[PDB]
Amino acid sequence: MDIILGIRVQDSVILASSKAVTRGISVLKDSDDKTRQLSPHTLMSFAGEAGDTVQFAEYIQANIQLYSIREDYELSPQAVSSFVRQELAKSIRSRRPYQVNVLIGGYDKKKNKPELYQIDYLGTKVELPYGAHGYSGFYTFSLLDHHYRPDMTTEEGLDLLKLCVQELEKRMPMDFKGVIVKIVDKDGIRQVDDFQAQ
Amino acid sequence: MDIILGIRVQDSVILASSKAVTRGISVLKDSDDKTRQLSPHTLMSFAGEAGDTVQFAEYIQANIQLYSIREDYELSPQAVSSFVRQELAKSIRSRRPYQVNVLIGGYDKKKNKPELYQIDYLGTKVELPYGAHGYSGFYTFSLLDHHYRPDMTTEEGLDLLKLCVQELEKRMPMDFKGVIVKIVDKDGIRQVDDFQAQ
Amino acid sequence: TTIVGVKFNNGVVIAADTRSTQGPIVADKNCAKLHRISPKIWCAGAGTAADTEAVTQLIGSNIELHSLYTSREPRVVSALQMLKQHLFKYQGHIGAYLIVAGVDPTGSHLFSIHAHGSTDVGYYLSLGSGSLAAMAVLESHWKQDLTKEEAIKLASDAIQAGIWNDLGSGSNVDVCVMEIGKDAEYLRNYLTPNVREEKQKSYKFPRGTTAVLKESIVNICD
Amino acid sequence: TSIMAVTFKDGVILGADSRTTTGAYIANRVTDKLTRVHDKIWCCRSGSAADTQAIADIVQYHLELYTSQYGTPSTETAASVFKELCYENKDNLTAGIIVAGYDDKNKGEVYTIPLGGSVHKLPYAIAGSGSTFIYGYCDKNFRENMSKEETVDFIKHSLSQAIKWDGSSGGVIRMVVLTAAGVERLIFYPDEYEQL
Amino acid sequence: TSIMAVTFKDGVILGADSRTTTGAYIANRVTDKLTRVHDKIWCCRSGSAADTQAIADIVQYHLELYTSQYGTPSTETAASVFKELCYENKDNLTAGIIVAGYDDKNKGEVYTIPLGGSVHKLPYAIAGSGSTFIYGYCDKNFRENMSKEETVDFIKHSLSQAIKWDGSSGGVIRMVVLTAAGVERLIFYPDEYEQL
Amino acid sequence: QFNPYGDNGGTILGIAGEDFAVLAGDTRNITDYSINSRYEPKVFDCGDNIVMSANGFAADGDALVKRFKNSVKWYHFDHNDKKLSINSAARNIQHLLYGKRFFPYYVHTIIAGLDEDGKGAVYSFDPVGSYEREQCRAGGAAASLIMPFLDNQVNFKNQYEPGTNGKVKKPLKYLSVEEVIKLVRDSFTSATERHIQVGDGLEILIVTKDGVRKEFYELKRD
Amino acid sequence: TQQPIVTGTSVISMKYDNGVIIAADNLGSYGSLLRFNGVERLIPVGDNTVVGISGDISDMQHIERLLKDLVTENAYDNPLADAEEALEPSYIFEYLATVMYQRRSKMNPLWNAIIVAGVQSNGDQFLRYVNLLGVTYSSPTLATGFGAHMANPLLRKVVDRESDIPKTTVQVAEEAIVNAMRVLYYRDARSSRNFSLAIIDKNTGLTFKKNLQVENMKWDFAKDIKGYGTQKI
Amino acid sequence: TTTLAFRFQGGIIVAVDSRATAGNWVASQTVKKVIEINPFLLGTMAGGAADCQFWETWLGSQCRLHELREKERISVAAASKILSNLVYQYKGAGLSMGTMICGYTRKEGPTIYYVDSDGTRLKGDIFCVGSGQTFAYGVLDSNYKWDLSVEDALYLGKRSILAAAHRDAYSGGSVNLYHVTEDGWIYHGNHDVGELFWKVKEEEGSFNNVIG
Amino acid sequence: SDPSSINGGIVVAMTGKDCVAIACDLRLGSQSLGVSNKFEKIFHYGHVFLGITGLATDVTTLNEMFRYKTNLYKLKEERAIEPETFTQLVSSSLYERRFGPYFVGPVVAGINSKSGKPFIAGFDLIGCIDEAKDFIVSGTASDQLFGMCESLYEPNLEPEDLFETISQALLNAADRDALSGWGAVVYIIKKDEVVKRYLKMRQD
Amino acid sequence: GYDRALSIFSPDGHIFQVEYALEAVKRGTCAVGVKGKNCVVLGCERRSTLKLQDTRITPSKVSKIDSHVVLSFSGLNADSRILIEKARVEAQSHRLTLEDPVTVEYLTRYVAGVQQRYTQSGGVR
Repeated sequence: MDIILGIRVQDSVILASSKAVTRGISVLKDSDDKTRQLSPHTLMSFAGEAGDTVQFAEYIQANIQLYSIREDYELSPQAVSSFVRQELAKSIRSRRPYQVNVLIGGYDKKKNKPELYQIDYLGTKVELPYGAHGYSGFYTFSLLDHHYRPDMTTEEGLDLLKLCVQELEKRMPMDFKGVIVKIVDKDGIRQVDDFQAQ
Repeated sequence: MDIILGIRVQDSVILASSKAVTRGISVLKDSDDKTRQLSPHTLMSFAGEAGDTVQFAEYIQANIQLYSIREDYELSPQAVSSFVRQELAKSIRSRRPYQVNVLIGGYDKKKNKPELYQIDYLGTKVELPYGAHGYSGFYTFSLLDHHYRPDMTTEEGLDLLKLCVQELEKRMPMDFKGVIVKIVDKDGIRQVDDFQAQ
Repeated sequence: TTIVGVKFNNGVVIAADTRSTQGPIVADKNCAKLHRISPKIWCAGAGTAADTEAVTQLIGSNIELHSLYTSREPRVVSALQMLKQHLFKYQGHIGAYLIVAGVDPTGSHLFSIHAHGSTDVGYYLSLGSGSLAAMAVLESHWKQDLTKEEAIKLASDAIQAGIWNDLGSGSNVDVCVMEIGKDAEYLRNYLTPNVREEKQKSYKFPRGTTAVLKESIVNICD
Repeated sequence: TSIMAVTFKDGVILGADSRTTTGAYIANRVTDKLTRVHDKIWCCRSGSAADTQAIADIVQYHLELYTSQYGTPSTETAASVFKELCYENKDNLTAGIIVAGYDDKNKGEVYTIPLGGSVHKLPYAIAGSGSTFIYGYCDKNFRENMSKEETVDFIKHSLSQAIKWDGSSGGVIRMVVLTAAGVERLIFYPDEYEQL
Repeated sequence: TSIMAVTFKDGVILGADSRTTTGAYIANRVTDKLTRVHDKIWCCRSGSAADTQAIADIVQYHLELYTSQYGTPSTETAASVFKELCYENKDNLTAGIIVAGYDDKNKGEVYTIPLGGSVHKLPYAIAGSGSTFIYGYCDKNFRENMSKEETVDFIKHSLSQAIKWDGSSGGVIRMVVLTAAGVERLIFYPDEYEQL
Repeated sequence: QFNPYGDNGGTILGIAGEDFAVLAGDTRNITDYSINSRYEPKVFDCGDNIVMSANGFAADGDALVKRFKNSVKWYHFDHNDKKLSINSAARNIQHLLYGKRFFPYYVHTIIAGLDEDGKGAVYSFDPVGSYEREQCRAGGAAASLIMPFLDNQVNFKNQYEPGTNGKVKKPLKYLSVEEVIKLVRDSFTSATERHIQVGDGLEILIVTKDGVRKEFYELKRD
Repeated sequence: TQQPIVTGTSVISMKYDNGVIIAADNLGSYGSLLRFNGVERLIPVGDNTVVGISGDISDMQHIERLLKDLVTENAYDNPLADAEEALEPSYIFEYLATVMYQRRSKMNPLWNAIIVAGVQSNGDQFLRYVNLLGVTYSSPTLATGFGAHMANPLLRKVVDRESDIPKTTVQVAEEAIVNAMRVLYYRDARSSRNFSLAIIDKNTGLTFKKNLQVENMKWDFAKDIKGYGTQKI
Repeated sequence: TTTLAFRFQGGIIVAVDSRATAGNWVASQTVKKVIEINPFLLGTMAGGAADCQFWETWLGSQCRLHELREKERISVAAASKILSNLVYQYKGAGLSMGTMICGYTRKEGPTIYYVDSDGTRLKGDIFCVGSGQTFAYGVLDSNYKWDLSVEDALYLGKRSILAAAHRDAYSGGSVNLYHVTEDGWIYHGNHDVGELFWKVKEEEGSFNNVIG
Repeated sequence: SDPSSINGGIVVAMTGKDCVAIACDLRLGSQSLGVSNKFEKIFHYGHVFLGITGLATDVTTLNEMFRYKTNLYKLKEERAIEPETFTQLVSSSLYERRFGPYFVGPVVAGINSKSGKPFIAGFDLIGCIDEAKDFIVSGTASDQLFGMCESLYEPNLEPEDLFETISQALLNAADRDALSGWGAVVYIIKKDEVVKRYLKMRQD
Repeated sequence: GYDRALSIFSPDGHIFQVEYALEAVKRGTCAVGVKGKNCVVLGCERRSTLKLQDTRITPSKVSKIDSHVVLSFSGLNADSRILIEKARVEAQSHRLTLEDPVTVEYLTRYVAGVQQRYTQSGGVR
C-alpha cells in the first residue's frame, strides 16, 4: 500500500504521506499529496482503493466545511474524527464500502493539545502518539516504540520521521517516491517543503 | 521480477542485473549479484523462482567448467547457449521445471565478436543486440529501439544502459536497489564497480 | 440438546435437559430450555438458541394480543399456525426446531415444528442432538393412556437417556406438566443428577498476589 | 413416500404410507399424508413437507373462500389452485401433489401435479419415491370401474410393494374413500399388508 | 437396459431388451445383451458397454482355460471370476452383471454382481435402469419351479413393463433358455409384447 | 471423499515433580456427539519407566504407542539390554513422528518418567515431531482450558509476593506428589464441567524410582 | 478411496455374566432400495467367536474370505488347532484391526464397522470394535451406525459399567438386545424386520439363531392421528 | 517468531524469541530456537517447529560427519549449503523454514547465511527472520553501526527481539542471546520478556505508549 | 476473514458477596500487528456495566448505541436502567440485526439498585442470553477463560478476594492467547462504590 | 547382470587379479614426480615401439583434473581415462557443494576409493 504515517509530539501532529501513485507496471505520478484539510486546524491523510480514496476525503472535507460555515465555529479534532468514524462504520455495511484508511491529525485550540487519530475502513478508531496504515506500521511501530518521547519538539518529531522514512526506503519492496510532510499545530497546517533532504 | 538487461555493442556485451532480493514485505539483500561466469569469456545473468534461480546457474556453471577441463578448450558463446537452451527445454516438460530466465553474454574469441543470447524458462532462445527479462523489457526495448546503434563503443553502451536504469528507477513500482554491471569482451569479464553514479 | 413431549390420559408434558453449548464448550450448565408461549402453552426448542427464543417470544406476544382481542384462551393450533407460517417465510434461516405442547378449551395438544415450516402431531416426540437417545426410550416404554405420573417418568427418563448418552446434552431435567383442568406446572430442575463434586483444593489467592499499576474510584452518580 | 389416488365405480380413493424420514432416520412413522382441502377434495403430498403443507393450507384457504362466494368447488378447480401455486413458484418449491375429489356431477376425479407445476387428469395416479417400484404392478392390475372392495385391494397391494422396496416408505397404509355416501378413513397395519 | 435371469423347474432363462442409448439417441435398437461365457453359462450386462464387454471377454478366456485343465466349470465358479474382476477393479468399472448357468448336478442357478462387486445367489434377478419399475410386479408374480412356458411368460411380461416405462429400454426381447436339453434362443418383437 | 482422520476426543495431562512425574488422561472415547466407551485406557506404561499418551486420532495414537513400545523392545535387543533414558525416548519419538511428515499421526503426544539424575521429566510432542522438555503440559480437547491453570498453579505465573508491590515473584517451590494429584483431579473435574468430550473416568500413572503406579477416579458421565 | 454401494445397517452387542450377545439384521441396502433380504452379517469363526459387520457388503464378503483363510491357515502344521492353539477372539480381532488400519493408511479402506464378540479360552468375555479408519475401542455394550445412537442408550441401562456384567443374565441381556432391534426397526429407514442373533457363552458355547423377527410392535395408536396440525378428520 | 543475526566489529550477535504457536494458541513460551551445531556454529529457527528442529539437528550430524571425514571443522558456507541443498530436494513438498547459519572459521571469519525452504541461500551481515522480522529490522536497522561494542551489540540484538515480542502477536516469551568470536559462541542468557520489558522501559524511557 | 479474530480481546465477569467484577484486556491489533495498548472494552451506563469483545468497530458502535438508548430511557422512565432490563435491551438490539449481526460478545455486570442483588449475563452475537450466576467469559481467549474460571472460582468471595480471582483468571488466560493481553483493567463493583484497577502483565 | 567375483582370495591370501593389475603397471611407461620447496614436477617417458605419431593430437600423459591439480599414471591407457573422467567430475561436484576446490589428498582419496571398489565388486576387473 501507500505510506501513511503520523506522529504526535509536544505541541503538534506531523503527517507524512508517500508521493507515488502506481497502477500496474507504472508509477503514474510522484508528487501526489494524499491529504485534505478538513478545517484550519485538522488534517486528514488517506490510503486505500484507487478511486474511493479521494472521493471519501473530499466528501468528508465538504461536510466539515459546511458545518464550519453553518456554525461559524471549528469542530474539535475529536468531534471530526467521530464523524469520520461513523461514516466509515456505515459504509462497511453498505452495498459497496469505502475502502479507505485515514489518519486525522488536529490541534485542539480549546485544549491546546495536538491529537492523532487512526481509523481504518471498518470504522475502527483509536487515538495514538504515533500511527500508520498499511505495511508501514510493521517497521515503524517498533522503531517509534524505541525512539519516541512524549515531550519531543516539532523539530525532534521531524528527525524521528526521517528515521522512519529511511527505514521504509531501506526495507520496503516498493518505491513510494518519498513523502510530503505537514505539521498541524496552534497556528494551522503548514507543509515542510524541504524533506527531500532534511 | 528482478531486472536483467543485456546489450551488445561493437566489441563487447554488457549485462546489468538488479541487486535487490526481496521476500514478501522485506528487502533481504541489496548487493545480490545475479550472475555466474560460465567460462573466461561467457557470462550468464538470471531471474525467476526463488531457489531454482541459483541452483540452475551453478549447475550450468559446473557443466561448462567440466567441459573446459576435459577438452582444455573454451566452448563458443553459441555452443554454451545451445547447451543451456536444451537444459531448459528438457526441464519445461519435467516433474518440476526450472523457473529461470537467463541472458548469456559472451565474447567469441574465434569470430572476435560479442554475442547476447536471451533464453526464457521454456527454452526459447534468440540472439539480440539488446534483451531483457521480466517487466523491464516493457520500458527498455523501445528505449533502445530508439537510442541503440550497432557501432557503439563500450563506453557508449554504458551510457545507454544508464539511460535504461534511470527509466526503470522512474517508472517501475519496485525498488530494485540499482544494478551490478559487467562487461564481457576479448579480455574476459570485468565488473564496473562505479555505476552507483557513472 | 434433548427435548421431549408426551401426551397422557388428561394432558401433556414436555421436558428438556439444561446444557447450553458453543461448539464443544459448555457455556451454561443450567439454562432453561422450556419457554412459555402463553400460560398454558409451553414450548421447548433446539437449534439456533437465539432463534428458538425469539420466535417463541414473538408468537407469544401476538398470542397474548390475539387472546385479549378475542376474549378467549389461546389455542395451541394458533401458536402452531403462527410459528409455522413465520418459519416458512424465512425458508429455514430461522433455525428454530420446536416441540409445542399445551391445553386449551379444545383439549390437550402435542406438536413439533421444523425450521423450514413443517409441523407434525403425535403422542410422544423428541428433538435435538439427544433426539435419538430419548426416542429409543420413548419407543420402549410409551403406551396409550398413561397417568400424569407415568408421563412425568417417561419424559424424565427420555431426557436422561440424552443427558448420559449425548454429548450435546447434560446437567438437569426441566419438566412442565399441562393438565386439561388445572394451571400448568413448571418444574424447574425437576432432576439434578450432575452435581460437581467438592473440589480438591481452594484457589483463593493471598491478597496482594496480583500486581497493580494504577487505581482509582469510578463515578456512578450523575 | 408412496402415495396414490384411484378412481372407481362409486368415486375415488386416496392412499399413502406413513413414513417421513430425514436421512435414514424416521422422524415420524405414523404421518398422515392424506390432506383435506375441502369436504370431498383431498390430496396426497410428496416432496418438501414444509412446502406441500404451505401449499395445502393456502389451497384450503382459497377453497373455503370460494365456497363462501360461489358454492362447492369442482375437483378441477381445486387442482387448478394447486397448479397455480406450484407453477408460478416452481423455482422455490419442491412439491409433487395428487388431487382427488368426488363431485356429484363428475363423480370421482384424479389430477396429478408433478414437480414442474403441470397438471394431468388420470384414471389413477401414483407418486412419491416408492412409486417407481410399482409402475409395472399398477399398470398390469388397474381396471376402470372397480368396486370399493377391489379398489381398496389394488391400493393395499400396490402400496405394500412400494413400502417393501422403498426405504423412504413404511409404517401403516392410510386410505380415504370419497363417494356420494360421504368420507371414510381406512388404516392398515404392517402385520396385515406385509403378508400379501 | 432391462435384464433378468429366472431359475425354474428345468434350469434357467435369461432375458433382455435390445436398446443401447448414448443420451436420448438410440445407438443400437437390436443389441444382443445375452452374452455367452461358456456353453451353458451366460450373463446379462448393464452399465458401461465397454466395461462389461471387456469383463465378459476376460471371463470367457478364463473359463475356456479352466475347461482345458479341469473340465466344465460350475456356475458358481463363473460368478466368482466375474466377481474377482468387478470387486478388485471397482474404482475403474461401472458394471452390473447377472450370471446364469445350467449345471447337471446343480441345475439352474442365478448370481447377481451389482456395482460394488459383491455376489448374490438368487432364485431370479433383475437389473438395469428399467428394472426399478418391475420390482413390484416380479415380486408378486414370481414362483419357484415354474415351467419353461410359465418362465418365458413371466420374463416376457416383466420386460414388456420395463420397456414400457423406461426410455433406456426397448426394441425386441431376447431370451436364452439353458437346460439339460441344450441352449435355445428366443426373440419377441414389439407388436407382440406391447399388447400384453 | 475419504477422510483418513477422525477425532476421538479425550484430554491428557502431565506434571513433573522433583523425583516423580505423572501422566493423566480421561478414559472417555468419543466420535462426534456419541460416546464409544466410558473406559478405554489412553495412557500406557511402555517399560523402562516411561509412560506415554498420544491423543487425537486414536487409531494414530495406538499405532504410535505400539510402534514405540516395540522400539524399546528392540533397543534392548540391539544394545545389550541397556535402559532407554527418557531423553533418548523423546528423540526416538521425534523420528517416529517425523517419519510420517507427509501423512502425519494426528496426535499430540506426551511422555513422562525420570531423567538420568532421577528428576521428574515431562516431554510433549507436536504431530510431526517437534518436542521440548517441560515442567507440565495439558494435551487433547481440554488443553486450552487446562494449560492456563497449570501455568498458574504449577509454575506460579502472574503470581507475586503479597506486599512487594508486584516486584517479587512468587518463589518456585516444588510440588509434592500429593499436591500434584490434587491439581490433576481439579483440572479434570473442571475440564469435565466445561468440555463435552471430557468425562467418565480419570486414570493417572505415577512414575518414581520404584516404577509405575496407577490411580483411578470417576468423573461425571453426562 | 471409494464409496459404499450395497450396505448393511446396525450391529449391536453387549456382554452378560457368562458371555456376549451380538445381533444384526438381514438386509442389504442399495441406497434407499431395500434390495437384498437374505444377508447374513454375523460371521462365526470357530466356536468361540462371532464377527458382526456393517457397511459395504462387497467388502464384508472379502472379510469373510479372509476369516475362512485364517481358520485354514491356523490349522496348518498345528496339532493343537482345536485345543490350546485354536483361534482366540482376540487374535481374530487384532488381525482385522491390523488390516483395517493398513487399508485406511493406503487411502483405500474396507468400508465397514466391525464388532468382534466372543469368549477367550480363560472364560473372559471379548467385545471390541474396529472401523474403516482403524479406530478401535471396547465397552460393555457396542453398536455401529444407528444402533450406536439408539441401541447403546437402551443397552447401557442394563449394563452401565463393568460391575453390571456379573449381575446380568442371558435372559435379561437377550431381551434387551431383542427390544433394541425392535426400536431400530421403528426409526431406522435402512433396517429390516428379519435378523440373526448369536450368543457366545463360556458354558453353553455358541448359539446362532437365524430368521428371528421383530414382534410385538405397537401401531394401533396410529389410527387416532390425522392431519399435521389443525385437520380434524 | 523473531530471529536476528548481525555482523559487526566484535563478531556476530544472534538473538531469538522463544514462542511457539498453533495459530492463535500460544503453544509454548520456552522453546529453543537456536541450535549449537558445534563450538563455532549456530543455527536459528523460524517457520515449522518440527521441520526446523528435525532438519537442523540432522544438519549437525552432517557437519560432524564432515569433521570425521576431512579431519577439519566444516565451513559456514558448506554447512549452510548442506541444509540449502537438502531443502531444495524437497521443494514443493511443503517444508517451511526460515533459517540462519552463523559461525566462525579462520578461513571465512564471522559469517552469516540466510537459508529458507524456498531454496534461497544468501550471505549477509544482517538478517531478521520470522513473523516478527520487520519489527526487529525497525529497531536494529536504526541503531546499527559496524563499530558497536560487544556490550552495545548484545543489547541492540536483545532490544530488537524485545521490540518484536511486543508488537508481534506471534512472537514473545523470552530472549536468548549469543555472541560469536573466533573462539566460538558464547551464550548470553535467557531473558524473560515478562521482566525484561518493564526493566528496559524504566531504564530506557522507551515503550512510551504502554502505561506503567 | 473471521470478524471475531481480527482485533482480539477478552472480557470476563464474576459475582461475589454483594459485589460483581468485570475485567478486560487492552489490546487492539490487526491480525499479528498490535496497534493499541489502550483499547478498553468496558463501558457503563449509570450503575450498569457492559464489556464488549469482538470486532472493534462494532464494540465502539454498540457502546454509542447503548449510551444513546439508556439516555433516552432515563429521560422517559426518570430512573437509571437496571442490569436485568439492560440485558433484555442488549438482546433485542442484537437480534434486531439477525441477518447482518454485529460481531461482538457482550457481557453485562451490575447490582440491582433496588434488590442489591449482583447480576451478570453474556450474549452470543445475535442476542441469545447466557445467564450464569458465577461467571461469564468472552473473546479470543474464551476457552482459556472458561478453564481458569471453572478452576479458580468459588461462591461468595469478598470484593478484595474476588479481585484476586478475576485478575488471575484474566491474566493467565490472556497469556495463552496471541490476540489477547497487552494490559488489563479490572472493575470491582459494590452497591455504593466502584474501584477501577489497571493490572501489570506481560507485554508480549 | 554379470556379477562374477573376479577378484577373490587365493590360499596364500592374495588377490591375483589385483596382483596382475600391478603387472600391467610395471609394463607401462615410467612416470616420476618430485616435490620442490615451492613446486612439484611430473615427468613421463615416451615409448618408441612405433614412431610416426602426430604429437599435437596424441593424448598426453599428464592430465589436469582441475586447474590446480594434475594426474599422471603408468599402466593401461584406456583404464586411466575412466579414472581421470571420474576425478574431473568429482572435482566439479566438490566445488559445487563445498564452494571450494578439492585438496590434493581429497582428490587422491577419491581416485583410490574408485580403484579399491573395483577390487571387490562383481563383474569387473
